[PDB]
Amino acid sequence: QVQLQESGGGLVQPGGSLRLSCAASGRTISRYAMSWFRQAPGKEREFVAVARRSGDGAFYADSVQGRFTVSRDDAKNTVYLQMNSLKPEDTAVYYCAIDSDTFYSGSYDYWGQGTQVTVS
Amino acid sequence: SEVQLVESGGGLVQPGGSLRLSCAASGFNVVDFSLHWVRQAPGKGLEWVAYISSSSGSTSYADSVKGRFTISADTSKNTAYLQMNSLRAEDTAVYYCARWGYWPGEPWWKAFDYWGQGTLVTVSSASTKGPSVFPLAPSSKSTSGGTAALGCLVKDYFPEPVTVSWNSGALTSGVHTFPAVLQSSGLYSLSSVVTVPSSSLGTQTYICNVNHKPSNTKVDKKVEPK
Amino acid sequence: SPFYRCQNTTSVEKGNSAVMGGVLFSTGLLGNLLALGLLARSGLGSVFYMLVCGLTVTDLLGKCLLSPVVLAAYAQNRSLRVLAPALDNSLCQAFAFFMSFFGLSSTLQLLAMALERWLSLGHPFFYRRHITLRLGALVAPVVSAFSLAFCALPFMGFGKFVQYCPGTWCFIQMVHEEGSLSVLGYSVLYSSLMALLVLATVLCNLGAMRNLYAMHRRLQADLEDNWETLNDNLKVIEKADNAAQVKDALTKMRAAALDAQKATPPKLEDKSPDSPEMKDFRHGFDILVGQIDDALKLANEGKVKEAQAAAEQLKTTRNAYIQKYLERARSTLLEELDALLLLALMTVLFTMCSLPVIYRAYYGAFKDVKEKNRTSEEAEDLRALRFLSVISIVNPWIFIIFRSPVFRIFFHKIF
Amino acid sequence: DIQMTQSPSSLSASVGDRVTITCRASQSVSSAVAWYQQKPGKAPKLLIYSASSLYSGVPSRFSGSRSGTDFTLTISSLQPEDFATYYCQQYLYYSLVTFGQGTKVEIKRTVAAPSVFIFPPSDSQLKSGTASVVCLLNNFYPREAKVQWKVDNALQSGNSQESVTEQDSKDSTYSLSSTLTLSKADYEKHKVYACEVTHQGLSSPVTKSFNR
Ligand SMILES: Cc1cc(OC[C@@H]2CN(C)c3ccccc3O2)cc(C)c1C(=O)Nc1ccc(Cl)c(CC(=O)O)c1
Repeated sequence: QVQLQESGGGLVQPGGSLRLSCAASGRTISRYAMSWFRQAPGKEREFVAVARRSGDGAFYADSVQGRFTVSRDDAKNTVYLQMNSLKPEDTAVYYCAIDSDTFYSGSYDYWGQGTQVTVS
Repeated sequence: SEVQLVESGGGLVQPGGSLRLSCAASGFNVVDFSLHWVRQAPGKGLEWVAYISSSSGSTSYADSVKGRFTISADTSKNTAYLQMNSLRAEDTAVYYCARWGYWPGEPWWKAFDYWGQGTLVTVSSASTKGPSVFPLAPSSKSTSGGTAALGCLVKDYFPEPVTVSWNSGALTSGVHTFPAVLQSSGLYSLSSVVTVPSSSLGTQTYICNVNHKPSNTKVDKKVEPK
Repeated sequence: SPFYRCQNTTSVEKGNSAVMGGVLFSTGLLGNLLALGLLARSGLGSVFYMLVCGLTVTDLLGKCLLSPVVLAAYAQNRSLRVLAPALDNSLCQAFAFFMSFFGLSSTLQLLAMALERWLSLGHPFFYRRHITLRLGALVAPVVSAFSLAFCALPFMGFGKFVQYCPGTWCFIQMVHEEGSLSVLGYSVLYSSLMALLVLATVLCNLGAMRNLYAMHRRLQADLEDNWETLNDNLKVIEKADNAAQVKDALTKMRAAALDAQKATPPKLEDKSPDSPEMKDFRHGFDILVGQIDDALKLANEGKVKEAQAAAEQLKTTRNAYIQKYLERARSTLLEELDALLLLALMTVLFTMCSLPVIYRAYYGAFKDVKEKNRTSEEAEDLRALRFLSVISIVNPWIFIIFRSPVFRIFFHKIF
Repeated sequence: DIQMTQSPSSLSASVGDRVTITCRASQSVSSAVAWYQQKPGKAPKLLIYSASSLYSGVPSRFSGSRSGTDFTLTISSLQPEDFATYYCQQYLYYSLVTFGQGTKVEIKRTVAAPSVFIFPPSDSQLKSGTASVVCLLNNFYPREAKVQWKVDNALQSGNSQESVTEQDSKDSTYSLSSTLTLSKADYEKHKVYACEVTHQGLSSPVTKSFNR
């Protein structure tokens, strides 16, 4: 049971920052990779960022370049998404998902519940 | 002169045949430098074959090639020879010859400072054949806008290589020519595809041209919407 | 006279009724003569041993000026001013000044010993480019000049010498002056300087104790393990004649030889490149590896196995080329260990026979009960003075005992 | 005959950063380790010999270090002309020479998504021999993908001719072509054909299907 518990802030202002946290429920992160997603009404669940195994780096989508930072801590077995220089159009429910393949193929069968973020 | 190791003796031979690889070194004496043979599989790592020293006349072989490979050298011709007598399937590769110095001093610590370009060795129980060309019509069931796909597939030709072009090279926007694969029959297949804006599935017919030099084959195929 | 009651007191029976300084003086005199002769005969008269001989000469010339006068004053039953016409205490001040001067000079000489030992062991370049034999020889005169300049304060300034009981024991004043600018100044400064020099000596000795351990660990990890690997492989190859273990055992020997070719002896560390003493090392290992190569190629390329001419030639190579450097390196390390072990005990003695005077001088500086003969406690000055005295009689005898080879190496090997 | 274990197999890096590769020997080969650089289709070249020394002509961005049995190759300023394959080799005796597996360095890029297409077999293919069905992924990044075939809710573990293009010189994506060439009898024995493509930067697989 990989229950990725997520937490973060609700209200923010333009130019501000935020720290989203995603923690596992008893499964090591050194095996799989982590992914962040955005869901908004009238749109689709766009890809945001992926954190791979240590020594391999991390990757980001085309909408959060130079503005989102993903950090990984194996001691706490958790991941952090730092958002800086925000904009009013980022208001959405953020989701944290995990993989199932050690060769990095997308099998996102474990999803976070989501955190609402409203920005004005 | 330059330390160049020019090779000869390469081609297609039947399984169970014999071949004579010749490595000729330039700029230095074969007696003064040990000579080794290194082979590389297509798209794999490196592998060392055999060792010859002409001053002591001492030979050594790898585990796989010993008893079937014979290394020799002649100082009058300044040449090294490798004789292959029992060729199995797992021997198609690129071969080259490298040099090494003698203990003690600087020349021993530098291991493989010079190599050879290599020659191709291929073993197969297959003969020359011509390819068959088939088109790939776009699916007329459900198509989107700006994402029509075309392509042609050439199959069952021998030996490598074959040349496939799209409209005599005029259309080179989104062309993908995939590298040839080896079938269980012993021949090769290839596919060349392209993506085009969907003006009602493109509403046009294209031409792809395939030419094979050993069988002297030239086929032009017309692709049309389904 | 509330404090220091015994002053210009004729009766010298207050302190003690005993005679034990003559045997101490004779023991010190005989021991110093023995040490001086033994050191000046076998050594034709090493900067470290020059420092040791100078320090023993100073100690011998010091104790013989101050023990007979105390003995004579105690024998005549006259105090330090009644036995001779020394008007206005012309002898008490001389006694105190000479005692303080000799103690200061001895402590500075020990500090110089530890300092130049640490410098010689630590930085060979600075030691070989700066320190000469003249500078090591001339430690004593400049030290004595500084000590007399420091202790000549009361002549050109204000400094109080007083007599503690019994009739003859003169030293600097510490307690119960009720405060003066020029009285507690020297009483604090003396112990402060003593503690500073003692701590500097201990710091130098602690640095020299670790530098040599680093050197020994370097040599043990760099030469002896490779030597043992060569020996063990050369023993293993003989006891079997299979065609498989010979080649990989020989290449293990080659790896060990290539590792050992890079090591270095201590003294040749001074000039490693282009050294004939290192060139012969490299040449011997070149010959050994060439013999291993001849054994590998000619013998065991084919499955023929002689290997024994090669093994015996390698044994001859080992026993004829390499053992000299290992033996001389081990001898040098043992010599250096013995030298620092000699110095450490002298440092320990000097330090641990100087605490009572220091803490008494500080006891009388910032703590003020201002009472004399409190439960008959005035023997602290006596103990401090007698310990500063007894430093002299036990300094050369430990050197003589440590230089005797009857047991100096048996305990070193066993423990 | 001493192994040289190398890792990682392939790494993605940007331009200007520093990368490190580790080679581990099975036993003490002392200080005889060499590094080789090879582009696809050319002979290997020597970079660092004696496990620390720089070969003549090799640029100073490459450094070698030895720590007991471990050996490290380090590139400080990753120039664009340094995307190649790297091997480590140990040499102790003339018959004791052994190379490593190798590693490959590629270019860092933002995540993209594959465009999935399917094709029906042509009339000549179904009338003259075995029929081939092609599934196409146009452009995606990174080089990880999973392509599955499906006929009438039955998995296809029999045929597969997947060929992967190398890194494109324009958009740095990797294209794939999966071919399923089975027979004519199997082609006219079934009706529905479907693909199923999963990628790292997708929240759902893409399915392209057609019936005949
Ligand atoms: C006065 C005396 C001075 C003396 O060194 C002379 C100088 C100054 N000092 C103290 C000193 C210190 C270090 C190095 C050189 C030195 O040079 C060495 C002795 C041995 C005695 C001496 O004679 N003691 C002594 C110690 C203990 C006793 Cl129970 C007695 C007899 C007694 O008190 O009845 C005498």
